[PDB]
Amino acid sequence: DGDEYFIGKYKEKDETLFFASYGLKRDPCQIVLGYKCSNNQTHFVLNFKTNKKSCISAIKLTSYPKINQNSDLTRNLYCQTGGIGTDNCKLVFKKRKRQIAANIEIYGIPAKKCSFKDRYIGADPLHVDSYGLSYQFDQEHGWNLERNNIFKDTRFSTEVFYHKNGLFNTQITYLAEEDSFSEAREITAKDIKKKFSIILPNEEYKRISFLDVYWFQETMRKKPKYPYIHYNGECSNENKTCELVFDTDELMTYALVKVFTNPESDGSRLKEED
Amino acid sequence: IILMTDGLHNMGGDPITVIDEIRDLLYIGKDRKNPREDYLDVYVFGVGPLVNQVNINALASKKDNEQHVFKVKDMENLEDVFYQMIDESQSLSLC
Amino acid sequence: EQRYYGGGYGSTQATFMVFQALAQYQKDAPDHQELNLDVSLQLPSRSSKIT
Ligand SMILES: *[C@@H]1O[C@H](CO)[C@@H](O[C@@H]2O[C@H](CO)[C@@H](O[C@@H]3O[C@H](CO)[C@@H](O)[C@H](O)[C@@H]3O)[C@H](O)[C@H]2NC(C)=O)[C@H](O)[C@H]1NC(C)=O
Ligand SMILES: *[C@@H]1O[C@H](CO[C@@H]2O[C@H](CO)[C@@H](O[C@@H]3O[C@H](CO)[C@@H](O)[C@H](O)[C@@H]3O)[C@H](O)[C@H]2NC(C)=O)[C@@H](O)[C@H](O)[C@H]1NC(C)=O
Repeated sequence: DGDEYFIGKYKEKDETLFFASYGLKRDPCQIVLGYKCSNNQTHFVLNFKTNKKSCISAIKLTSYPKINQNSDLTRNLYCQTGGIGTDNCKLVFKKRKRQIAANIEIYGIPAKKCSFKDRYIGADPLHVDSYGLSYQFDQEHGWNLERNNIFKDTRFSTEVFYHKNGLFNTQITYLAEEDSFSEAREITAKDIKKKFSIILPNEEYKRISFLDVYWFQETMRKKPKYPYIHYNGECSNENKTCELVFDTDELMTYALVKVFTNPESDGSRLKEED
Repeated sequence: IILMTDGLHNMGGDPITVIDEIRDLLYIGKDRKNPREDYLDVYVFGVGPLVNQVNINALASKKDNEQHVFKVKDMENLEDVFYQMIDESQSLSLC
Repeated sequence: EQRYYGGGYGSTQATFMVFQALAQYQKDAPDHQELNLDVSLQLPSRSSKIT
């Protein structure tokens, strides 16, 4: 069947930037249509770049033969430079002594309507997140829970970091069952800098209760350096517009945010832990 | 397998067939989807000027970007190789 | 088979609508029908799928 590694979400109504089969034991590759390689025992790098007015939407690599190893233990594919939403990325994939062949297809969508709000949301986001996994709750306090079937890492206390299908995910802080989803916001590449902030309504029925962040970021190594995302100030009832700043060690490529509102919320959410 | 033959003028047949048997026991020379070629490695070292290089090459293994067949001028180089290998892991202090 | 190009009493709105429909038809319809094949093959002697 093959080992399929995914970056981004596949769309059935789009076109592919290119598609090529690569012999991973070749030294070096064949420069197909003008793209360079770097092949080693432990690494395979494709310095792909396109000459079309479009932005990368997804990447899928199929490795042969199929080897029974879970793909959620570590990360295999990542665009070292650029990534999803750009026109080119330096795609790095780490090989094994058994994998000897690869089949790389890359998809791009027109740069005009270069948005991903139509594929990462789904039909009902109330019970299912972007990962496609259902929400699980606990009866101790009627709130959410934690998932332990994917790749996660922590740096400080009460820090959540998830990585799946090239998606980096975080939740601040926790979500209640009775809350009703309002809407979402997206950030394009042209609106992304080293540091940037957001402004959200926090009045009447738009009282902020829970937020989640999904993004695509670059890596300078197999182990990434997570951005330092921290809330500034207090999202209290007095200040009508709540704000949040982002500090990044590595430049981001895409950003998606979902808004959860509950008028009965007190503006603070933290377990009885120390 | 490491072999230090100085001669190898055959007497009693050729050792190719038994290498074939060895790799057939381990399921190496039967399929290409799972070659499993890296589970057997044969290294043969040549000593002296009376060596037959084609026989040694046909007796040893062959994998790309790697050298499994060697040859030295004298027996001294045989322990020079391994003393160098020992000294490789030594700290850079010694001259 | 009709070959009508306007002319008559109040034969203007229909001509405009049919001409704009024909313009949309020309703009949208390609010279052919959709054709995007993804043909793969597999060999009992080769591990990779040649696509
Ligand atoms: C096997 O080959 C791969 C490439 O296919 C090697 O990965 C590359 O290794 C070099 C040197 O370690 C990395 O260069 C780095 O560049 C940054 C840029 O500022 C520099 O600051 C560092 O000091 C370093 O020189 C390069 O990024 C890296 N590429 C990837 C995609 O990871 C790998 O090292 C090779 N392994 C060997 C030879 O054992
Ligand atoms: C809603 O706003 C809250 C207050 O804004 C922050 O704090 C002060 C006012 O309390 C803002 O003005 C400052 O006032 C100081 C006097 O107390 C001056 O000395 C100072 O120069 C400045 O003018 C200040 O700009 C503003 N930001 C910061 C970083 O202090 C804030 O506390 C809430 O968190 C905010 N609600 C949110 C962000 O959801």
